[PDB]
Amino acid sequence: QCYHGNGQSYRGTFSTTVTGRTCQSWSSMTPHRHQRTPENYPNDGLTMNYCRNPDADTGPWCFTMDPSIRWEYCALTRC
Ligand SMILES: O=C(O)CCC1CCNCC1
Repeated sequence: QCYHGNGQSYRGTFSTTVTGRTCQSWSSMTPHRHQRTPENYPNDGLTMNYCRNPDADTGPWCFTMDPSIRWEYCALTRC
């Protein structure tokens, strides 16, 4: 599955990182405490634990459910 451009506007349901880790939900502070929440960023599609690029990175990403890995890019290709 692919994303367009830098993935900022990707709104798909992929939730797996490039190392096979599972994305943390954006609204959750567990395991990673963060500020990129749908409450703060209501228009970036920060739904469940779906891969997103709300901060002008270069591809969709997420905080990971591994407490030792803050975040990773998602295992998506560029369209
Ligand atoms: O630690 C955080 O809150 C975010 C770290 C990076 C998330 C991926 N894009 C660059 C910043």
